[PDB]
Amino acid sequence: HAPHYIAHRKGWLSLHTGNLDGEDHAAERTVEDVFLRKFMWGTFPGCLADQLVLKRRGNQLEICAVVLRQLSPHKYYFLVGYSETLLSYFYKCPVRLHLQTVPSKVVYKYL
Amino acid sequence: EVVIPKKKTWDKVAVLQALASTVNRDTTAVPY
Amino acid sequence: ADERLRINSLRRWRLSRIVFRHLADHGQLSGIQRA
Amino acid sequence: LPPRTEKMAVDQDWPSVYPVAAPFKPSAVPLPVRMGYPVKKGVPMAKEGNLELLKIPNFLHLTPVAIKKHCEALKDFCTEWPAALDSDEKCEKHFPIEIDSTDYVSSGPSVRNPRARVVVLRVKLSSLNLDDHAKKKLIKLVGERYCKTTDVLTIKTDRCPLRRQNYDYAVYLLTVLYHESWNTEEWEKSK
Amino acid sequence: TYTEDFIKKQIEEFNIGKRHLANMMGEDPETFTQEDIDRAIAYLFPSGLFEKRARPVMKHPEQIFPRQRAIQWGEDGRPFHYLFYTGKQSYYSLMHDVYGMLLNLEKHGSRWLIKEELEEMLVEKLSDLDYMQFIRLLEKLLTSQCGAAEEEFVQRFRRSVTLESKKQLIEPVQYDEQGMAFSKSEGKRKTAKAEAIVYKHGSGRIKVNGIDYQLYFPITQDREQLMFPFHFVDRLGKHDVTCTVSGGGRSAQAGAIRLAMAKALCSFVTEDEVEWMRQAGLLTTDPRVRER
Amino acid sequence: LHVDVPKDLTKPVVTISDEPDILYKRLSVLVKGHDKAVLDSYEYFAVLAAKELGISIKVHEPPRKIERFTLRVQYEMRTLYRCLELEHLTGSTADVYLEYIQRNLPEGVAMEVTKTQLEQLPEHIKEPIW
Amino acid sequence: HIFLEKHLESFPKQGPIRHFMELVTCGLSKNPYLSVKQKVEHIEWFRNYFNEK
RNA sequence: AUGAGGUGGCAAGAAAUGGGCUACAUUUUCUACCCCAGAAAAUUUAGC
Ligand SMILES: [Mg+2]
Repeated sequence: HAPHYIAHRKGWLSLHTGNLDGEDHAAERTVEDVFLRKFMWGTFPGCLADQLVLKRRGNQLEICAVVLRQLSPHKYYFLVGYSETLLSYFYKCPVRLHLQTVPSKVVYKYL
Repeated sequence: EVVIPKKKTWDKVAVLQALASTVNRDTTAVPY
Repeated sequence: ADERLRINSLRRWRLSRIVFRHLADHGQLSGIQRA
Repeated sequence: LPPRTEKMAVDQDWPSVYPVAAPFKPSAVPLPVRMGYPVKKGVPMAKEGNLELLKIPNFLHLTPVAIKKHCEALKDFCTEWPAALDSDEKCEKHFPIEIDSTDYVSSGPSVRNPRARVVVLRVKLSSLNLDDHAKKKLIKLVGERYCKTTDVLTIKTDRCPLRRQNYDYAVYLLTVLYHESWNTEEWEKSK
Repeated sequence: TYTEDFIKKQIEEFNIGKRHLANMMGEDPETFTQEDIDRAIAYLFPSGLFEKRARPVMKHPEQIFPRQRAIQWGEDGRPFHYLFYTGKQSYYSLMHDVYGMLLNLEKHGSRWLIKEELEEMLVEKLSDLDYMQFIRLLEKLLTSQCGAAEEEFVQRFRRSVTLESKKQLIEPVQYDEQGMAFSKSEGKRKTAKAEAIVYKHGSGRIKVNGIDYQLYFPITQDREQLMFPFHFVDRLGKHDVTCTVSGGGRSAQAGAIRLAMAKALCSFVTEDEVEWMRQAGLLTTDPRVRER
Repeated sequence: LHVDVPKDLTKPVVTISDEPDILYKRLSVLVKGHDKAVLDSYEYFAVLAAKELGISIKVHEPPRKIERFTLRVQYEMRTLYRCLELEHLTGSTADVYLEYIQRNLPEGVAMEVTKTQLEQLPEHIKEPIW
Repeated sequence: HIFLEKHLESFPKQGPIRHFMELVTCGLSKNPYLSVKQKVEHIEWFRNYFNEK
């Protein structure tokens, strides 16, 4: 999908209240998302089948990522623990991970 | 006559504990 | 700083435009759609 | 290994599966929900691996059954509105002063919102023990804070950092305003 | 490609999921319906996507999964249709039936279906010339004294159309406390917004924001704009109007008032007069606004 | 659980203090979100919960706003609103209801709750100073 | 936070510093972002600055 | 000495062309009102 379907067919990956009228810290949330996407893609190399989904409820930061089934499950658990703890101590908030493994990348069409 | 009722105070986690006490364990799932 | 303010008395996303576009165009900036 | 929805009975207790807000798990949701614009001679994408269904802020953890069970257990925490106050008409009678205060729910690491310190006190001047001179003096002291149509005086306090301090300041302002309206200075003689 | 077993499994899964959703939402599974499915899936999975297709949907499997697996012969290999070897058995069978009907007859608002609709109904691709030929045969059948059966056969091939005069909304007539009948309406012109009330009986008094019109509108052009609706239908001095306008300038306000008052006056005139007012351009909102 | 059930449950402690509680005339809850369906589901949830908690609630929809800006590439923000006005609820009922509906506040939905407390005149204002 | 004129006692009581500092403390009393301690330290800095001058 | 100082000087002139800023009025200007009053005095360049 092209960008002009962001509110028609595509959704939003990151979800937070910052950008709303009156709400503040949209830039801070943007920087948080940028660092967080970089770190997830650097900590699970070749595992992420699809982009993340960064949801926020108060302090909570739910990283709903979609990964593959190529790497061993013990390494998934080790990395999940590591990344949660490091991100919680980096953002000073209760970060959490919700991996969804898929047998392979879910193709939609071909371009 | 306006009878103002008395404040009910509950510890910081009462509502969460009540909500949890509403919900039973899931039999068909592995532990959380 | 404060000293400078005192003597004076005595007298949206913080990203580059393109980096905004990539995040905005990929749906990575919440609520920012294209008209 | 096979998804656990095959083991879920058709009369199982749903709230136990999703006690709280949780992401979409196609291996846990026993529904054949499909989401997506189909391709030519195609179908909306299945749930397994569907990013779009995972991007929705789902309400699976809040179902009518779950909501009723939760509200049945939360009834213990509630008091009762004094039955004497049947409507507004007695409500501005017995309790004239109305203090409006705002709270904000955002999402982020910091709870501080600078707009929560504002406090708005509203009182109808007819409820204040004022004579003609005192009412005149009060009205033309306050100026635009008093609305002639509604007989309501509105003091908005936001000077202090906290909200308790602004509430105290509003009460103090009203106090001094009453006392200085009920006082006749020397210049008051030459109306 | 989807096998029949796949669709069967999807049907069973859909039934189980329907019962699961009914259990989730607290309704009885037996009476749980597809509209209930749509409402429940919308609630549980909220979606603001404009494309209704893009929004999450739970449907009966066959409604999505298409099928065009028409087998034309059996195990022995004998085709089912006697016109099979033409390659266009459906089209030529239809032509044969039409020719037979024409032979029988000789012994004794709407449009023609488009080419693609005939394709869809026949489930066969056809060129343009053969569609012309079929339409010529249909017209020939129409010309002859076609009977009720032949009229129905033709009506199978003629679609419908609509008009744009019944879509004109005539507001209802209300009654005030005094028992006077009236009708209310709204109009818009640029940033000006007008809300008008037209009384059935009156003396030609128009009150704009509580002010007489000749005082509210010094410029003769605006007074002519206000005059146009009643003069067109010859009801000057027969109605009282009370209108409230806000925003815009003098001319935008006059145009908005004219539109609102015409839309209110539509209630007290004949349908012919409503159509004439529409054709005069009186009941149409002007979409011309300042551009960026 | 079909046989294996908890025998007894430790209910949370709710002590009836001796102080008088705050009284609220009105409690207006303005929720702002980027999606209308999310706000509709939240409206359903909040209204239902208010009904089983006995609180009188009315719902209306303040007009939406759009912020357009350009970098030409023209981007848009839509803010949709839902206003839940609760009436005639005490301090504790309001407190518990607000805790519940704020813990169940979905993604991208910010909340503005205005509480209209009821108070009596200070004793300094019942009579003038002599 | 509202009545900070008791920190102006050591300053001129009727000259133009009284004007300047009374208006300064009027400004400080309308500041919701500062605590009392910072306001007092700021008033003390003006105390110093005028005393060297 | 590409460091730190001091003593004097330096503060331009002329065109042809390119661009830019101001005032340019009687269908105008000043006052009251926001429109029924009183006093003044040739090439081009875009655009639908
Ligand atoms: Mg020089």
